[PDB]
Amino acid sequence: TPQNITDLCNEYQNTMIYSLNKEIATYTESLAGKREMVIISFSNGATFQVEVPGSQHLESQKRPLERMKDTLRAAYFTGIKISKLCAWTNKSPNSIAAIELSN
Amino acid sequence: TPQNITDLCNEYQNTMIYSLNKEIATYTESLAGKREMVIISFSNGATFQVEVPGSQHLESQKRPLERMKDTLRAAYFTGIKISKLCAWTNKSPNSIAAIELSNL
Amino acid sequence: MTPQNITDLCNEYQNTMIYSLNKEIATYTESLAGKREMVIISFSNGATFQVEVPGSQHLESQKRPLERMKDTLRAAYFTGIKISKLCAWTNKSPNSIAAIELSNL
Amino acid sequence: MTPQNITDLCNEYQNTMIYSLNKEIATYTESLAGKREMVIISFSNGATFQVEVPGSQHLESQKRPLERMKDTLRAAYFTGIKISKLCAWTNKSPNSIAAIELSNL
Amino acid sequence: MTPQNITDLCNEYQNTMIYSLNKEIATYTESLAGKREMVIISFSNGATFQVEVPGSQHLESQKRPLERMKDTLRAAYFTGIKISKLCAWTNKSPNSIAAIELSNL
Amino acid sequence: AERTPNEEKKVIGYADHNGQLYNITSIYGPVINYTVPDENITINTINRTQLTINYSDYVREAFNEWAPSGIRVQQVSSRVVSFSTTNYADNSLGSTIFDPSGNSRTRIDIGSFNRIVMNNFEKLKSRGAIPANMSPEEYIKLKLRITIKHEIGHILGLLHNNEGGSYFPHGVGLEVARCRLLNQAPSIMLNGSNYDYIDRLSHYLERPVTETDIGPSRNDIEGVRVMRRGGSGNSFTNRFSCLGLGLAF
Ligand SMILES: [Zn+2]
Repeated sequence: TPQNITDLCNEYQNTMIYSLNKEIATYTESLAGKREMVIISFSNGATFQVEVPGSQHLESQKRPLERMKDTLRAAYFTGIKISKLCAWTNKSPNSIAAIELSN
Repeated sequence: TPQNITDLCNEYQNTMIYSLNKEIATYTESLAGKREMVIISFSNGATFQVEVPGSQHLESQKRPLERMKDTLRAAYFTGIKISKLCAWTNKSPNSIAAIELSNL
Repeated sequence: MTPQNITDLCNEYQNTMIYSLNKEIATYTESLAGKREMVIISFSNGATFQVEVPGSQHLESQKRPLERMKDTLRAAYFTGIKISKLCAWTNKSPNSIAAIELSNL
Repeated sequence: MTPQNITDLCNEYQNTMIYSLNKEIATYTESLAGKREMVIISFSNGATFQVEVPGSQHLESQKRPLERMKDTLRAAYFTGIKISKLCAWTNKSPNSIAAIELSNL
Repeated sequence: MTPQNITDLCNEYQNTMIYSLNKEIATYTESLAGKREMVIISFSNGATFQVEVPGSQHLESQKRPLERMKDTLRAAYFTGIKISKLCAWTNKSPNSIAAIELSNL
Repeated sequence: AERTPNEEKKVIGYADHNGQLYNITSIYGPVINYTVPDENITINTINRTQLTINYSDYVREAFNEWAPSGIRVQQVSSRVVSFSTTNYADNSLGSTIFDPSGNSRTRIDIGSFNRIVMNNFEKLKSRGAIPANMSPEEYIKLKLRITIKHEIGHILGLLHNNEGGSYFPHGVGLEVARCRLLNQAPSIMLNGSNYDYIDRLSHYLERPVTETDIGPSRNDIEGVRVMRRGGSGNSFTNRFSCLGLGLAF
């Protein structure tokens, strides 16, 4: 079992750790058909998505997708710094797999 | 896949972008039968809805409709500014498809 | 025609009325007791309202909105924000909430 | 017949009583352990209450209200809001919460 | 015998221990990645805890409590509140959370 | 305690002409150096009362009231913060000029006190906002500490509760450190034209008010923490001081 975001991220192919220590600059949310997704960007232009739920997702990922969207919205509203993101890099925008918040 | 709300809104017919940079002035929420919806307006009178769930919605849109209503309520309570809305114009009030919050 | 505001909405229903408060909720009561799973709110002028126990008077499409309304009232109570208007059924006691408007005037 | 307040509500049930507290929650305990999926709260004077583990004593209509009450108690703990009254079943140990009143008075 | 506090509760289970912390969470990690749908928290001294991936080791009655605990830890992290005690399984690495106690002044 | 209305917990900070909050750390330095002239203050009214007390001990004590904000000070014998007394007798007990250059000045009118300090003595007595026990002497000390603590708020970059969006000589008031979820006493930066702090404080305490009760509220303290780091008035970290609590909903 991983102990941290780096260990977790290393268990997956086509993922990378982004070390940010930045607040979310832009939060975008869509309910439009086939584009039910969240996009965030940071001040340096770096952009990430939480993917539209689909066949690439296990049933066990459906609630976590929703939890992540909740966490990102809260992070945006409170202006807290995001420490690290683990993201799939073979998606555009890069697709969030995990997040780390740190003091 | 779109990178921003303008890209997203351009993927759909019958939509328009409103750049508001204003907090929500009025938030209305109804549980009344057949009118289970949310309506928001801004200080200049611009008005938008999140639609009553119906046959025009995919099953994949049911949870997103609820999330958008959550997001609008949260924005209202906190007074954070709404940067842009993408809305369908063939509904009255205009119907929200996507929202952008920006703090720069 | 889709209504544009709470007054339009309230005018579509029999036995509803608009109540103007422009006040924060003074008292919030929440019950999980069997057959009384409801929320009651009151204002400093004594005006009292309920969100009804879910039942046969409710469409399936109202089940989640009932829970949403209870969430909204709790959040309003905790934050102390003013409630502008309630649309409520007058043939229930306490008057039963159909819609709420929050406004920063 | 519909209650107008927590006292009216509490009077409809056997083995319940109203506790007037006007105190913030001092301790919040939450468990996910099997067969002990519950919340326990206590006040500075040692008064302790539970939200019961869901079980056969609960109607299906009480399942979401149990979760709502636990949400409300957590929010109350975090915000330090004063709890005005609890309606509790006294035939449980700890006494079991049936309803809560929060009041600005 | 319903427990009255986190120590009584934790004593009902094998392979659990109480950690008395009185510290705020230093790091919060949340993952939606397949087969690793979990939350990890750590404290400044390096002590690390998880809420486990839901699985066959969990009762149906534990499924919603797992989500509630993840909500509670996220709230604790964002608010920077001190966590008083954790009840955790010691035969897991990171140690797996069974219960939490929050306590104030 | 009763529930303080949101409007009385609202804290407004001084922003410049481009929406950026003044940084009192940058303005005053890490330590706030201030001057206080030697005299004991000689206020007295006729109803005749008599009282004298050192200006230096009250600026001393008032500053310590605000110490939870993380500010640190040091009295410096005569761009430095200036305390003083005046004799305008002009229906205004205290007054402060906030100067971004660092030469902020606080004045305590002595003539105004002698005239209007007891104008609300027994409408406060009878409403029970102050104990019937207290003498005309200590109701004047109470008013003085409140006045000084309030003016310190201004030194530290705060404006009045109801001045969000209002324009001032060096910019505009912008709400800082909002927190509606945590109950607390009314702000000591209530606009005195619209509120009586003692009456509002008593209303909150549900009993008569003494001097161990007065002081900066929780939000007042968080407001100064914002003013100590400055930055954008639209920053969420600056606008909110307990929004994390929203996660518990
Ligand atoms: Zn002033």
